[PDB]
Amino acid sequence: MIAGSMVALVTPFDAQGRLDWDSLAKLVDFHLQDGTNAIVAVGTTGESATLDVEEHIQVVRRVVDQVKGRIPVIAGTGANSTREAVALTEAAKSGGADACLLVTPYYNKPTQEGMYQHFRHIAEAVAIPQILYNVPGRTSCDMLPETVERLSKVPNIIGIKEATGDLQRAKEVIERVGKDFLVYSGDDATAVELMLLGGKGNISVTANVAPRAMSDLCAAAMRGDAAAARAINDRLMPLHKALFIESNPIPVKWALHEMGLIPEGIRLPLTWLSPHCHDPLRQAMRQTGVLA
Amino acid sequence: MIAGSMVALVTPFDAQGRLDWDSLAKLVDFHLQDGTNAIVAVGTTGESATLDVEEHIQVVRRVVDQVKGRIPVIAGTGANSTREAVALTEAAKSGGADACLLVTPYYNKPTQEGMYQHFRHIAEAVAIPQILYNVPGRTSCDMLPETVERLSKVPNIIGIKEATGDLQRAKEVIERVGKDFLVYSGDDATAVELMLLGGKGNISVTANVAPRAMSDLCAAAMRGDAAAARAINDRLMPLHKALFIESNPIPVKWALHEMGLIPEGIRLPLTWLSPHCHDPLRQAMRQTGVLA
Repeated sequence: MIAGSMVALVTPFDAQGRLDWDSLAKLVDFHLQDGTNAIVAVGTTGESATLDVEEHIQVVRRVVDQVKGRIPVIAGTGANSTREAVALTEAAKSGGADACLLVTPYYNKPTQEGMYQHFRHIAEAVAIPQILYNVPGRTSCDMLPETVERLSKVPNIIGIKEATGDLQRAKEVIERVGKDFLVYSGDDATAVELMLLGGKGNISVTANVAPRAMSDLCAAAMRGDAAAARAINDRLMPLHKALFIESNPIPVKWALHEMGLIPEGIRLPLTWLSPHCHDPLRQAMRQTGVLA
Repeated sequence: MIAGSMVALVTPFDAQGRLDWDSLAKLVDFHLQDGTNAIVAVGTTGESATLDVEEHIQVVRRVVDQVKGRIPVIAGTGANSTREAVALTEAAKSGGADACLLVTPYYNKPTQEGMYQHFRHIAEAVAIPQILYNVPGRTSCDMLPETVERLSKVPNIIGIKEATGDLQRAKEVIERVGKDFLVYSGDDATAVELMLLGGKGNISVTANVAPRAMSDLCAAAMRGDAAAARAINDRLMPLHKALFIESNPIPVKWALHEMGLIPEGIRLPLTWLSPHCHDPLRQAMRQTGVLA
């Protein structure tokens, strides 16, 4: 029920660092108008690591407030402390969010078993749908398909955001879980193929700068237009690459500022897109029709 | 001064989840007696991830207090946010810490330029020696040697904890940094050689169960008495591997509980040592003379 083009929404800051309510509103109208199937506020792209417990609910509120029930609002709520996690989920719930995206405990290095008991605890604790998040390249830990399987049998856990970008890991998670457990792509470049395999959506980053095209990609890939889907993806590959030319979301913000959607403001330890990367990404945005 | 065998202290929890101040006192006493040179309170081994902010200071203070200043107290205060990094550090400085160990930002994966800006700021906001801690095995982020040279030259940044376990790196670093900057070991397996190369200490995990042997080992090494340094390191090798038979600090906690020093107690997501790994570890503590 939550599927398709989903935006891992960035979170606007002004040159000084403060949040820009003016810009969030626009981003939301942009994706609203352009047809994104769901918004994911306060995720990795939303710079979830550098927001106040207070800044994180405020953000969810004013997004939920504006969507106004039209499409699903998903809140990033994962901590690597289980208690810090229930805290954030509780907050996102009491924010009006519709579901939560929870990333596996980072830095921490949990065992598969610890990962399991971590997630059930949270699913038990906060009555709100929850979507797992596997992304080893950032976590340094990894939720084996064997564990996702166990998890899928828990009440309010209804999906996973699989971000290895490994298409066999997908061909496996999908094969292990029921059809009512949804597997999402967390890697834009290969999100088209994962959907062709039985995937139901792409929590995307590209979608920040080209939301319409991403709906088109997701729709065709979900019907079965394998030739149509890959043709769209092929058309967007230069962009998927460019959006990750330096750690995310550094690239996608540069993009959005260039489209005049967000100010030039990104919190440390993240920096603004270094000068080298500007013309390879400005050209991509052009080569792919989001910039003139 | 800060050098030699430094224990990365575990922070004990009773069966229900609370902090056992008795046991923390016992551990301190234990290291204080068997020859430890310093204490890294509330670090990765200290299970910082799952600690409260209040719980954080409540210990660094308690240990300092109990140390009577006989030995330096290094507090972990690294966060993946520049802001709480500065906050946590302001705390350790108030609690009475003598210097801080800060991990390179985990999960958000900075730019090298970002790391530099990260640490530099923190160094100008809190007057207190700082020790850089590098560990891509956990942070999905590697602070190159260029970035290290660059930071070594910042006023109250006095060293680095190097975990890569790659000796060639901690040979390029010693080369690049001054005579006054201090390189410490992160990897317990390779610490000895890092010191033979010009290292100044080992921020040890094994030292938890075997502080006295580690003191010795560091002495031999920093004297250039490789002959002896290695003799000890071999009789500890069984230990060095066993204590990571499962993510730190899950194993070392268990061993500590086995010696009668700390209660069974570890916070979620971390779990208790899987039965699986009980014979393997227990045997090592025997091979090693910490248990008969």
